[PDB]
Amino acid sequence: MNTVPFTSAPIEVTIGIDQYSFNVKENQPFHGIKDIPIGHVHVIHFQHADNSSMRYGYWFDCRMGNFYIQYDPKDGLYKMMEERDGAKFENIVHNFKERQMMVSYPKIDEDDTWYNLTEFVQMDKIRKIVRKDENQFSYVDSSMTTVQENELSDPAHSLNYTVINFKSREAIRPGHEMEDFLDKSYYLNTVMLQGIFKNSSNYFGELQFAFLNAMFFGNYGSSLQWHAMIELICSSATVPKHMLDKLDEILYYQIKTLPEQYSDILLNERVWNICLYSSFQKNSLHNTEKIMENKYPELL
Amino acid sequence: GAMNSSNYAELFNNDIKLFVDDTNVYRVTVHKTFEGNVATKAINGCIFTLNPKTGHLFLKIIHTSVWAGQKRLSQLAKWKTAEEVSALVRSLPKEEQPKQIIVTRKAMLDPLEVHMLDFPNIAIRPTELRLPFSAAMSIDKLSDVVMKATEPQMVLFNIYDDWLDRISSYTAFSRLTLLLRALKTNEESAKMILLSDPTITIKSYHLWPSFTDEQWITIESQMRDLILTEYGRKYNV
Ligand SMILES: c1ccc(OCCNCc2ccco2)nc1
Repeated sequence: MNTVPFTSAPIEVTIGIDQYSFNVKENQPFHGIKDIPIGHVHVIHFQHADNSSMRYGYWFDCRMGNFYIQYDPKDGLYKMMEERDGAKFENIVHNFKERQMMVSYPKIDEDDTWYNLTEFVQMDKIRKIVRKDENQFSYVDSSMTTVQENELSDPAHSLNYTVINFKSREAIRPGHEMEDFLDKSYYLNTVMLQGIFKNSSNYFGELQFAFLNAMFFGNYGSSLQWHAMIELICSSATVPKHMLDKLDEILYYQIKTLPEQYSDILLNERVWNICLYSSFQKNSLHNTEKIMENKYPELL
Repeated sequence: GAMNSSNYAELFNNDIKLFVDDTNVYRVTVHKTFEGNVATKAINGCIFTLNPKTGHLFLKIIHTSVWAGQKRLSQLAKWKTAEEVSALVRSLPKEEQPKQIIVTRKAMLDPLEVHMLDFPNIAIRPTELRLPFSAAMSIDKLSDVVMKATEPQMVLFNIYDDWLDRISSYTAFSRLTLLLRALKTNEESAKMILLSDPTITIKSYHLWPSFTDEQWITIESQMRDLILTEYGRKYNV
């Protein structure tokens, strides 16, 4: 069980850790988050009380280093940093724990939600979507645009998701126009899975990361990517059976976790109705179709 | 973007453009079977691909053999159309290729755009105009070459005959769309109007009769009357 200490909390902020959140008051004696489960990536995220503009946060994995948060009054945000002195870090955390100045990661024993949302998400793949190679952790915020968004403006601050475009020469082979457009199996299995992602685990990892950035930061390009990666599978007549079964589980837990009051902006009516009711895979997502119908029947 | 009344003179500028109409590609007769069920029998069709500035019509005849053994023919017809427009553009010299293709039905957008992804500088556009190009098969010589075809064939026509020697392409297109709207609203009457007078003939190398300028004004007036009427007889007005 690892720890992310805070130097201090000088501005009033709502802090998120994975699917949990709590409020910290201005100059409240708060020194971080303890009992963080090892074995998963995590995200620690922030919404200032005075400017709800820009949710921002950091993806990290406690196995990769000792990380802490410190507010920067010049740039005006809580920054993640790596502490390279292991003994200094252990000593800081032990003092803050002794004084009970840390919130406990509040995981219920029965609860597999975070595992289920991050099953295929790996830090190494996050760091290739979010390029900042001098840090072991990755910053994301509400405003960051994707590489494909920039093709349609600072490249250093982009989300390098895999570009998917159904009306493109990568997605369509010469002479297979109608075939490849109406059945995207070629594009899914040969171009993306065999060629780009190498396996379905990496594809699912990017799909899950895109969803989580959409949900936690309201990142619009991430929402676009999530829906495109779903539509590409649903629009393929030929999909490995294990992929369909796993997709149904992935989406079930994403829909379960989505805040009810964000469904209007985070769910694309066209994609979901097409996937659940018109697509090749309309009969292959039983768990997802049942939670969607019981939770968001209005969308459909 | 979409083509409508606000940008109608764009059709007659010097940027090469083609209209594509697919309404006569997949044509059927519906009939009863011996067991009392219903079946379709396909008949020859055509793609209507027209340069509105020059009058050049690229009429690709769609022979019924292209449907043999195929499923979902109404959907295939749009993709077949797109693939036929795609070969036509590819055969044209670069300086003759269009800068825009305007489809008369929005369901042709995605098939044509997927077929021309390797031609990114050609704009594929819908239109809000209700153009009467379906009535092309009411032009006797066009219908004749389609129905006689025994194999796929491209036939080239100028749908304006020699009119551009005396009128502008705006006026020629307006005349064409009036003639076709008439033929579409009441084919018998429209055809009576066009041939009532035996002294006016259709040249062997033309589609329409050899009217003088004054006779065209008469004819055009008669077609307007036909259309306004039928619209009465239709709506009781
Ligand atoms: C008939 C004759 C030639 C031909 O060339 C292939 C061009 N098709 C466009 C495209 C999609 C993806 C790549 O290129 N297609 C049909």
